[PDB]
Amino acid sequence: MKVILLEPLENLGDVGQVVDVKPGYARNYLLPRGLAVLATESNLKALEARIRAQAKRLAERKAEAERLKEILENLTLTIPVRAGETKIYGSVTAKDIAEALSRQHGVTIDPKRLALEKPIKELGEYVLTYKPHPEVPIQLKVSVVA
Amino acid sequence: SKVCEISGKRPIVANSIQRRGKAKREGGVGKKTTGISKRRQYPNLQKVRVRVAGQEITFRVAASHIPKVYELVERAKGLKLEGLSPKEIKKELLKLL
RNA sequence: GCCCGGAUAGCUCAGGGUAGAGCAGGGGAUUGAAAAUCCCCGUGUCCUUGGUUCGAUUCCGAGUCCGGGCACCA
RNA sequence: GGGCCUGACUGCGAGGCCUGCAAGCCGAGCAGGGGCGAAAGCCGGGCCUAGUGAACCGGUGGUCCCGUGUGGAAGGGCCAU
RNA sequence: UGGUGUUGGCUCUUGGUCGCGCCUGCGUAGGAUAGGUGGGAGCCUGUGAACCCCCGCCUCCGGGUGGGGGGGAGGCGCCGGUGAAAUACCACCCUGGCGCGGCUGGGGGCCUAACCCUCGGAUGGGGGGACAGCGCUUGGCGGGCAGUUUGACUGGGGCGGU
RNA sequence: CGUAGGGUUAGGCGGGACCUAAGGUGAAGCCGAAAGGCGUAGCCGAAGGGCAGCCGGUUAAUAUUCCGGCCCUUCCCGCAG
RNA sequence: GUAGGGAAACCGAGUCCGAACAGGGCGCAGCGGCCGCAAAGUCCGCGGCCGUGGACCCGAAACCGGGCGAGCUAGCCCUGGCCAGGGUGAAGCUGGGGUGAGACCCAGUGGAGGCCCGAACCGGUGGGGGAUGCAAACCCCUCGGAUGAGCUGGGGCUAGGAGUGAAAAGCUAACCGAGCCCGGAGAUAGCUGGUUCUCCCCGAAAUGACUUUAGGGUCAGCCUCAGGCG
RNA sequence: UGGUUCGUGGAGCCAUGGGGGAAUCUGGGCGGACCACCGCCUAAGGCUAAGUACUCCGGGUGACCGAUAGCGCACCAGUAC
RNA sequence: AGCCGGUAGCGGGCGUGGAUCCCUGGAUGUCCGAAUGGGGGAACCCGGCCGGCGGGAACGCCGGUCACCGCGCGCGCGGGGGGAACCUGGGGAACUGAAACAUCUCAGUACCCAGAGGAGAGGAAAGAGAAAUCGACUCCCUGAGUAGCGGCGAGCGA
Ligand SMILES: [Mg+2]
Ligand SMILES: [Mg+2]
Ligand SMILES: [Mg+2]
Ligand SMILES: [Mg+2]
Ligand SMILES: [Mg+2]
Ligand SMILES: [Mg+2]
Ligand SMILES: [Mg+2]
Ligand SMILES: [Mg+2]
Ligand SMILES: [Mg+2]
Ligand SMILES: [Mg+2]
Ligand SMILES: [Mg+2]
Ligand SMILES: [Mg+2]
Ligand SMILES: [Mg+2]
Ligand SMILES: [Mg+2]
Ligand SMILES: [Mg+2]
Ligand SMILES: [Mg+2]
Ligand SMILES: [Mg+2]
Ligand SMILES: [Mg+2]
Ligand SMILES: [Mg+2]
Ligand SMILES: [Mg+2]
Ligand SMILES: [Mg+2]
Ligand SMILES: [Mg+2]
Ligand SMILES: [Mg+2]
Ligand SMILES: [Mg+2]
Ligand SMILES: [Mg+2]
Ligand SMILES: [Mg+2]
Ligand SMILES: [Mg+2]
Ligand SMILES: [Mg+2]
Ligand SMILES: [Mg+2]
Ligand SMILES: [Mg+2]
Ligand SMILES: [Mg+2]
Ligand SMILES: [Mg+2]
Ligand SMILES: [Mg+2]
Ligand SMILES: [Mg+2]
Ligand SMILES: [Mg+2]
Ligand SMILES: [Mg+2]
Ligand SMILES: [Mg+2]
Ligand SMILES: [Mg+2]
Ligand SMILES: [Mg+2]
Ligand SMILES: [Mg+2]
Ligand SMILES: [Mg+2]
Ligand SMILES: [Mg+2]
Ligand SMILES: [Mg+2]
Ligand SMILES: [Mg+2]
Ligand SMILES: [Mg+2]
Ligand SMILES: [Mg+2]
Ligand SMILES: [Mg+2]
Ligand SMILES: [Mg+2]
Ligand SMILES: [Mg+2]
Ligand SMILES: [Mg+2]
Ligand SMILES: [Mg+2]
Ligand SMILES: [Mg+2]
Ligand SMILES: [Mg+2]
Ligand SMILES: [Mg+2]
Ligand SMILES: [Mg+2]
Ligand SMILES: [Mg+2]
Ligand SMILES: [Mg+2]
Ligand SMILES: [Mg+2]
Ligand SMILES: [Mg+2]
Ligand SMILES: [Mg+2]
Ligand SMILES: [Mg+2]
Ligand SMILES: [Mg+2]
Ligand SMILES: [Mg+2]
Ligand SMILES: [Mg+2]
Ligand SMILES: [Mg+2]
Ligand SMILES: [Mg+2]
Ligand SMILES: [Mg+2]
Ligand SMILES: [Mg+2]
Ligand SMILES: [Mg+2]
Ligand SMILES: [Mg+2]
Ligand SMILES: [Mg+2]
Ligand SMILES: [Mg+2]
Ligand SMILES: [Mg+2]
Ligand SMILES: [Mg+2]
Ligand SMILES: [Mg+2]
Ligand SMILES: [Mg+2]
Ligand SMILES: [Mg+2]
Ligand SMILES: [Mg+2]
Ligand SMILES: [Mg+2]
Ligand SMILES: [Mg+2]
Ligand SMILES: [Mg+2]
Ligand SMILES: [Mg+2]
Ligand SMILES: [Mg+2]
Ligand SMILES: [Mg+2]
Ligand SMILES: [Mg+2]
Ligand SMILES: [Mg+2]
Ligand SMILES: [Mg+2]
Ligand SMILES: [Mg+2]
Ligand SMILES: [Mg+2]
Ligand SMILES: [Mg+2]
Ligand SMILES: [Mg+2]
Ligand SMILES: [Mg+2]
Ligand SMILES: [Mg+2]
Ligand SMILES: [Mg+2]
Ligand SMILES: [Mg+2]
Ligand SMILES: [Mg+2]
Ligand SMILES: [Mg+2]
Ligand SMILES: [Mg+2]
Ligand SMILES: [Mg+2]
Ligand SMILES: [Mg+2]
Ligand SMILES: [Mg+2]
Ligand SMILES: [Mg+2]
Ligand SMILES: [Mg+2]
Ligand SMILES: [Mg+2]
Ligand SMILES: [Mg+2]
Ligand SMILES: [Mg+2]
Ligand SMILES: [Mg+2]
Ligand SMILES: [Mg+2]
Ligand SMILES: [Mg+2]
Ligand SMILES: [Mg+2]
Ligand SMILES: [Mg+2]
Ligand SMILES: [Mg+2]
Ligand SMILES: [Mg+2]
Ligand SMILES: [Mg+2]
Ligand SMILES: [Mg+2]
Ligand SMILES: [Mg+2]
Ligand SMILES: [Mg+2]
Ligand SMILES: [Mg+2]
Ligand SMILES: [Mg+2]
Ligand SMILES: [Mg+2]
Ligand SMILES: [Mg+2]
Ligand SMILES: [Mg+2]
Ligand SMILES: [Mg+2]
Ligand SMILES: [Mg+2]
Ligand SMILES: [Mg+2]
Ligand SMILES: [Mg+2]
Ligand SMILES: [Mg+2]
Ligand SMILES: [Mg+2]
Ligand SMILES: [Mg+2]
Ligand SMILES: [Mg+2]
Ligand SMILES: [Mg+2]
Ligand SMILES: [Mg+2]
Ligand SMILES: [Mg+2]
Ligand SMILES: [Mg+2]
Ligand SMILES: [Mg+2]
Ligand SMILES: [Mg+2]
Ligand SMILES: [Mg+2]
Ligand SMILES: [Mg+2]
Ligand SMILES: [Mg+2]
Ligand SMILES: [Mg+2]
Ligand SMILES: [Mg+2]
Ligand SMILES: [Mg+2]
Ligand SMILES: [Mg+2]
Ligand SMILES: [Mg+2]
Ligand SMILES: [Mg+2]
Ligand SMILES: [Mg+2]
Ligand SMILES: [Mg+2]
Ligand SMILES: [Mg+2]
Ligand SMILES: [Mg+2]
Ligand SMILES: [Mg+2]
Ligand SMILES: [Mg+2]
Ligand SMILES: [Mg+2]
Ligand SMILES: [Mg+2]
Ligand SMILES: [Mg+2]
Ligand SMILES: [Mg+2]
Ligand SMILES: [Mg+2]
Ligand SMILES: [Mg+2]
Ligand SMILES: [Mg+2]
Ligand SMILES: [Mg+2]
Ligand SMILES: [Mg+2]
Ligand SMILES: [Mg+2]
Ligand SMILES: [Mg+2]
Ligand SMILES: [Mg+2]
Ligand SMILES: [Mg+2]
Ligand SMILES: [Mg+2]
Ligand SMILES: [Mg+2]
Ligand SMILES: [Mg+2]
Ligand SMILES: [Mg+2]
Ligand SMILES: [Mg+2]
Ligand SMILES: [Mg+2]
Ligand SMILES: [Mg+2]
Ligand SMILES: [Mg+2]
Ligand SMILES: [Mg+2]
Ligand SMILES: [Mg+2]
Ligand SMILES: [Mg+2]
Ligand SMILES: [Mg+2]
Ligand SMILES: [Mg+2]
Ligand SMILES: [Mg+2]
Ligand SMILES: [Mg+2]
Ligand SMILES: [Mg+2]
Ligand SMILES: [Mg+2]
Ligand SMILES: [Mg+2]
Ligand SMILES: [Mg+2]
Ligand SMILES: [Mg+2]
Ligand SMILES: [Mg+2]
Ligand SMILES: [Mg+2]
Ligand SMILES: [Mg+2]
Ligand SMILES: [Mg+2]
Ligand SMILES: [Mg+2]
Ligand SMILES: [Mg+2]
Ligand SMILES: [Mg+2]
Ligand SMILES: [Mg+2]
Ligand SMILES: [Mg+2]
Ligand SMILES: [Mg+2]
Ligand SMILES: [Mg+2]
Ligand SMILES: [Mg+2]
Ligand SMILES: [Mg+2]
Ligand SMILES: [Mg+2]
Ligand SMILES: [Mg+2]
Ligand SMILES: [Mg+2]
Ligand SMILES: [Mg+2]
Ligand SMILES: [Mg+2]
Ligand SMILES: [Mg+2]
Ligand SMILES: [Mg+2]
Ligand SMILES: [Mg+2]
Ligand SMILES: [Mg+2]
Ligand SMILES: [Mg+2]
Ligand SMILES: [Mg+2]
Ligand SMILES: [Mg+2]
Ligand SMILES: [Mg+2]
Ligand SMILES: [Mg+2]
Ligand SMILES: [Mg+2]
Ligand SMILES: [Mg+2]
Ligand SMILES: [Mg+2]
Ligand SMILES: [Mg+2]
Ligand SMILES: [Mg+2]
Ligand SMILES: [Mg+2]
Ligand SMILES: [Mg+2]
Ligand SMILES: [Mg+2]
Ligand SMILES: [Mg+2]
Ligand SMILES: [Mg+2]
Ligand SMILES: [Mg+2]
Ligand SMILES: [Mg+2]
Ligand SMILES: [Mg+2]
Ligand SMILES: [Mg+2]
Ligand SMILES: [Mg+2]
Ligand SMILES: [Mg+2]
Ligand SMILES: [Mg+2]
Ligand SMILES: [Mg+2]
Ligand SMILES: [Mg+2]
Ligand SMILES: [Mg+2]
Ligand SMILES: [Mg+2]
Ligand SMILES: [Mg+2]
Ligand SMILES: [Mg+2]
Ligand SMILES: [Mg+2]
Ligand SMILES: [Mg+2]
Ligand SMILES: [Mg+2]
Ligand SMILES: [Mg+2]
Ligand SMILES: [Mg+2]
Ligand SMILES: [Mg+2]
Ligand SMILES: [Mg+2]
Ligand SMILES: [Mg+2]
Ligand SMILES: [Mg+2]
Ligand SMILES: [Mg+2]
Repeated sequence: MKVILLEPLENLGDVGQVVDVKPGYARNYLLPRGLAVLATESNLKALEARIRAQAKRLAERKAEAERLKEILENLTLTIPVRAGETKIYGSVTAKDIAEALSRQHGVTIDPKRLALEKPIKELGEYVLTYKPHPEVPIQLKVSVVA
Repeated sequence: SKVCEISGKRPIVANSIQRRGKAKREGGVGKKTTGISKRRQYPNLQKVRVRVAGQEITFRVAASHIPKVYELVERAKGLKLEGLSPKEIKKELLKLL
């Protein structure tokens, strides 16, 4: 009796998988405990629907990512600070690079998704990895200046 | 045993035919009937307890049509059944037949 | 009528290259006998018949004979 | 008693005996292929009268007659047992 | 009372078939533990050889072999001696033994959720538990019950006889 | 016996508007081809529980029933505590 | 009906068995002078007899279905009621004796018991009577039980292959080895009985064979009618 | 196992109590085991007059009865008993 | 043109201003009965609610309403019971016949039960069955005592 697992189960399968079990195991255990639902034609389609939407709403987040990748790697964010030869008096932070990115180029960004351990204290050119989406990193060249 | 609530399978009358001798197709003289008496064949009726709409419903059903019960449960989700007695829930399932 | 056993010494039983074993039988040791015991000895187409092998009790085919087993009977 | 042999035939059968029926009995002669005999001829078991069992059901060997739209098959029939 | 349905999870141990893999096979004559035929003058070894240490082993107790730590130019064949049957390496197969794998099947152990019992409380707890009960089917016991049969001749019937 | 007329009077007697017994019936629930069979509560069910009337007089015919004397019960409403 | 033979394929005045042109089985063909009469056959009516039906009529003991019954009787359930009077005198208790303490003994009190006697009540032992009865079980005399496994009123439950039974196959509405009513139903009866106006002609058999047959049947024998032969 | 003429028969077909369990026309059932070929038909949802049966009722008519007959009942009969 | 039932009589009435009487529709219709507010030993007994009658609160009477079940959304609609035969479905004997009896027969009859209606069933091919054909079903004739079925018996029978 084929059923659709609603949870991952020990040596049966992964959630969403369609496995074949003895009718009794399904009626008297799996189905009443919500661990699975019998693989009817009626909800076979329901599985095909949510796989089709999930991978859709996944790849759209990939395209929302590639949109900010094509843009942000294709420019430099320039930060005027006050400094003496090398050392900045204050510091530029993610919050700083944030408010900077909109005011200059009209794009919003998330400080927390940006890779900066210690706040930037030296003048120069930096490359800062950005992740609005795993496996889709955005390199950002940033120029801090006087 | 009585009647399947799903299929309407029902006890039937059959004969119990006692035979002796060797079948002709085995080189025998032939079968002789040494007794015919009436008897009944009952449906393989069983109990099926399912939880529907938060109520417990029991079916007396032939084993053959046991899956037909769980299907009625699936066909039932589109119905508005809460507040109902188990008796009234069962009635709704059986009209989905 | 079909399946499954057999046949090996006097009696009963063991088994691709042996023909065995026990008990019956005979002498010998031994004894109040009657035994128990102990030593030695015999008793084979391994049913027949046909072929396999290099040869065969075996393997096979075939009948003969006795067994067991199941079914049937107008 | 011995020699050669298988007629302890196949296909029929005039005419009778007996007889409630059904059975039972005897049978010359013709054809096929034989045996014995020089031949005439004899041989369809046994000097004779007991040694037996209708039909139904079914087995087996033939026959190739029927074969459920058709060709086959299934299963029957027929001859023999 | 077998099969099967209702009837499920996890283990353990067996049996049988099929496929592959590897080995086993000792009367004698003889190099020794020679399966059957067949191919065959060459196979192997640096893609590790003659002994050594570990053991799966099976031994008919002489031996056979398997994996492993030894181990750094070598072992057996055709040669041939007696063989019915030659010894190397391959190859289909026979008698077995296992190692997996396929499908079957038998036991045992546990589990809980079907089903059963129970708990003043119950979508729950406890116990039994895939047994039991019940359906279909198998064969058996079965005067408890049922339908019947249980001859005729005959110096009456029975008995005897036929 | 035939025809006709007359005769049986209750808050307190008996039964019901009270209670339950066996049993019967039976919302729940269970079972059975049909008919039906069960079944907790509940309901029904008495000669058992419970409950307020004694004596006399009267009629052709009834009387703890009518009458007389002396008693009592329940229900409704009211007043008081 | 007009064609039959063969198990059949099939042939056909023939066909089957067979190797046969053999042999056999079962089959095949009007009176008058083209008119006429007759006829195969077939159709209707009438009569005899047969088959199927209850089949000439009456009659079982029984079998089956569905119902009706425990107001009789049997057991049980619930709830009530009844058992004059007299007799016997268990245990226990008290006192006394007893002994180390006891057992135990005596007296008194006590009132037990499927105890005794005997009415009611329940029975039914022997005899007599009755015998178209007073009575489809009674009457008289006698006799058993009578505090118990007792008797009895009312209310209930259990039934037909079923109940109930201190057990007799007893009882279940006056006949119970399987109740009663209606139904299957006109069961079946190879048995017994019965079978109705007249006259005329003929006129048997009681044997044989076979028969779960023997007092019943089939065939033959023997009777009768019609047509034919002579 | 039932139905049909079909009693296990060569036993199909229709139905179905139990087990196993498809497909959507290039799908499926049938033509008497089975197979090939050739044909027939579209299962697992339902409805549908009329032609047919019967006679409590009414009328019409009898080579139907005529009071022991005809209905059990001609009548105060499903009565009396 | 007579009339007040069978039914006369006593005693009283009606009708050509159309009676009695016949047909149709309507009104009334105690109580019981499917019986249905509840109970019950049918034709009796005891209640709730609203309204009315009495002097009426107790008591009583009158009118309306109040069972259970099914189905649709407390309101509705329907069901229940009967009917001589006839009909369909679910169950289903035995005597008897086989001159015994068991398979077979009687017979899917008798009977029980559910349901139905003036009928009921059946009915528009997953048919038939050999016709290269037919064309729903029902009913009658015939096919035919054929084909077949059968302790190949008795019989059964498309
Ligand atoms: Mg800052
Ligand atoms: Mg059976
Ligand atoms: Mg054969
Ligand atoms: Mg038979
Ligand atoms: Mg038979
Ligand atoms: Mg029968
Ligand atoms: Mg039975
Ligand atoms: Mg279950
Ligand atoms: Mg559940
Ligand atoms: Mg099924
Ligand atoms: Mg199934
Ligand atoms: Mg043989
Ligand atoms: Mg022996
Ligand atoms: Mg011997
Ligand atoms: Mg000689
Ligand atoms: Mg001679
Ligand atoms: Mg010669
Ligand atoms: Mg002759
Ligand atoms: Mg003769
Ligand atoms: Mg003779
Ligand atoms: Mg002769
Ligand atoms: Mg000659
Ligand atoms: Mg010559
Ligand atoms: Mg000559
Ligand atoms: Mg001759
Ligand atoms: Mg014979
Ligand atoms: Mg016979
Ligand atoms: Mg035959
Ligand atoms: Mg043959
Ligand atoms: Mg042919
Ligand atoms: Mg065919
Ligand atoms: Mg054919
Ligand atoms: Mg062909
Ligand atoms: Mg042909
Ligand atoms: Mg043949
Ligand atoms: Mg044959
Ligand atoms: Mg043949
Ligand atoms: Mg013959
Ligand atoms: Mg069983
Ligand atoms: Mg199982
Ligand atoms: Mg366990
Ligand atoms: Mg355990
Ligand atoms: Mg636990
Ligand atoms: Mg549990
Ligand atoms: Mg649990
Ligand atoms: Mg529980
Ligand atoms: Mg539990
Ligand atoms: Mg547990
Ligand atoms: Mg089980
Ligand atoms: Mg089986
Ligand atoms: Mg059995
Ligand atoms: Mg008996
Ligand atoms: Mg017996
Ligand atoms: Mg028994
Ligand atoms: Mg006999
Ligand atoms: Mg006799
Ligand atoms: Mg005699
Ligand atoms: Mg005598
Ligand atoms: Mg005599
Ligand atoms: Mg005499
Ligand atoms: Mg005499
Ligand atoms: Mg005798
Ligand atoms: Mg008087
Ligand atoms: Mg009076
Ligand atoms: Mg008074
Ligand atoms: Mg009142
Ligand atoms: Mg009362
Ligand atoms: Mg009460
Ligand atoms: Mg109810
Ligand atoms: Mg009822
Ligand atoms: Mg009822
Ligand atoms: Mg009841
Ligand atoms: Mg009760
Ligand atoms: Mg009350
Ligand atoms: Mg009552
Ligand atoms: Mg009462
Ligand atoms: Mg009282
Ligand atoms: Mg009391
Ligand atoms: Mg009282
Ligand atoms: Mg009183
Ligand atoms: Mg007083
Ligand atoms: Mg007085
Ligand atoms: Mg008086
Ligand atoms: Mg007074
Ligand atoms: Mg006050
Ligand atoms: Mg013919
Ligand atoms: Mg010929
Ligand atoms: Mg000729
Ligand atoms: Mg001829
Ligand atoms: Mg006559
Ligand atoms: Mg005649
Ligand atoms: Mg009759
Ligand atoms: Mg008749
Ligand atoms: Mg007659
Ligand atoms: Mg009988
Ligand atoms: Mg009998
Ligand atoms: Mg009865
Ligand atoms: Mg009584
Ligand atoms: Mg009484
Ligand atoms: Mg008392
Ligand atoms: Mg007394
Ligand atoms: Mg006294
Ligand atoms: Mg006394
Ligand atoms: Mg005295
Ligand atoms: Mg006394
Ligand atoms: Mg005295
Ligand atoms: Mg005294
Ligand atoms: Mg005392
Ligand atoms: Mg003392
Ligand atoms: Mg004393
Ligand atoms: Mg006393
Ligand atoms: Mg005294
Ligand atoms: Mg006494
Ligand atoms: Mg005395
Ligand atoms: Mg006395
Ligand atoms: Mg008495
Ligand atoms: Mg007496
Ligand atoms: Mg006396
Ligand atoms: Mg007397
Ligand atoms: Mg007398
Ligand atoms: Mg008398
Ligand atoms: Mg007396
Ligand atoms: Mg007296
Ligand atoms: Mg006296
Ligand atoms: Mg006395
Ligand atoms: Mg006395
Ligand atoms: Mg006494
Ligand atoms: Mg006494
Ligand atoms: Mg007394
Ligand atoms: Mg007592
Ligand atoms: Mg009493
Ligand atoms: Mg009493
Ligand atoms: Mg009584
Ligand atoms: Mg009882
Ligand atoms: Mg009873
Ligand atoms: Mg009764
Ligand atoms: Mg009876
Ligand atoms: Mg009866
Ligand atoms: Mg008996
Ligand atoms: Mg009994
Ligand atoms: Mg008694
Ligand atoms: Mg009676
Ligand atoms: Mg009586
Ligand atoms: Mg009696
Ligand atoms: Mg008697
Ligand atoms: Mg008696
Ligand atoms: Mg009887
Ligand atoms: Mg009887
Ligand atoms: Mg009797
Ligand atoms: Mg009686
Ligand atoms: Mg009677
Ligand atoms: Mg009746
Ligand atoms: Mg009747
Ligand atoms: Mg009859
Ligand atoms: Mg009669
Ligand atoms: Mg008889
Ligand atoms: Mg007779
Ligand atoms: Mg008579
Ligand atoms: Mg006479
Ligand atoms: Mg004459
Ligand atoms: Mg004369
Ligand atoms: Mg004679
Ligand atoms: Mg005679
Ligand atoms: Mg005989
Ligand atoms: Mg006899
Ligand atoms: Mg005799
Ligand atoms: Mg006799
Ligand atoms: Mg006789
Ligand atoms: Mg005669
Ligand atoms: Mg004569
Ligand atoms: Mg004559
Ligand atoms: Mg005549
Ligand atoms: Mg004449
Ligand atoms: Mg049939
Ligand atoms: Mg059949
Ligand atoms: Mg049949
Ligand atoms: Mg068939
Ligand atoms: Mg077919
Ligand atoms: Mg089929
Ligand atoms: Mg089928
Ligand atoms: Mg099925
Ligand atoms: Mg197609
Ligand atoms: Mg297809
Ligand atoms: Mg089909
Ligand atoms: Mg067809
Ligand atoms: Mg078709
Ligand atoms: Mg269609
Ligand atoms: Mg259809
Ligand atoms: Mg219709
Ligand atoms: Mg019609
Ligand atoms: Mg009429
Ligand atoms: Mg009339
Ligand atoms: Mg008269
Ligand atoms: Mg009359
Ligand atoms: Mg007269
Ligand atoms: Mg008359
Ligand atoms: Mg009438
Ligand atoms: Mg009348
Ligand atoms: Mg009469
Ligand atoms: Mg009369
Ligand atoms: Mg009368
Ligand atoms: Mg007047
Ligand atoms: Mg006057
Ligand atoms: Mg007058
Ligand atoms: Mg005028
Ligand atoms: Mg007018
Ligand atoms: Mg009117
Ligand atoms: Mg009422
Ligand atoms: Mg009532
Ligand atoms: Mg009021
Ligand atoms: Mg007043
Ligand atoms: Mg008032
Ligand atoms: Mg009132
Ligand atoms: Mg009033
Ligand atoms: Mg009212
Ligand atoms: Mg009714
Ligand atoms: Mg109706
Ligand atoms: Mg009918
Ligand atoms: Mg029917
Ligand atoms: Mg019927
Ligand atoms: Mg029966
Ligand atoms: Mg019978
Ligand atoms: Mg009989
Ligand atoms: Mg008959
Ligand atoms: Mg008979
Ligand atoms: Mg007879
Ligand atoms: Mg008999
Ligand atoms: Mg019979
Ligand atoms: Mg039968
Ligand atoms: Mg009959
Ligand atoms: Mg029948
Ligand atoms: Mg009838
Ligand atoms: Mg009509
Ligand atoms: Mg119609
Ligand atoms: Mg259509
Ligand atoms: Mg048709
Ligand atoms: Mg066409
Ligand atoms: Mg068409
Ligand atoms: Mg014809
Ligand atoms: Mg028949
Ligand atoms: Mg038939
Ligand atoms: Mg038949
Ligand atoms: Mg029949
Ligand atoms: Mg038919």
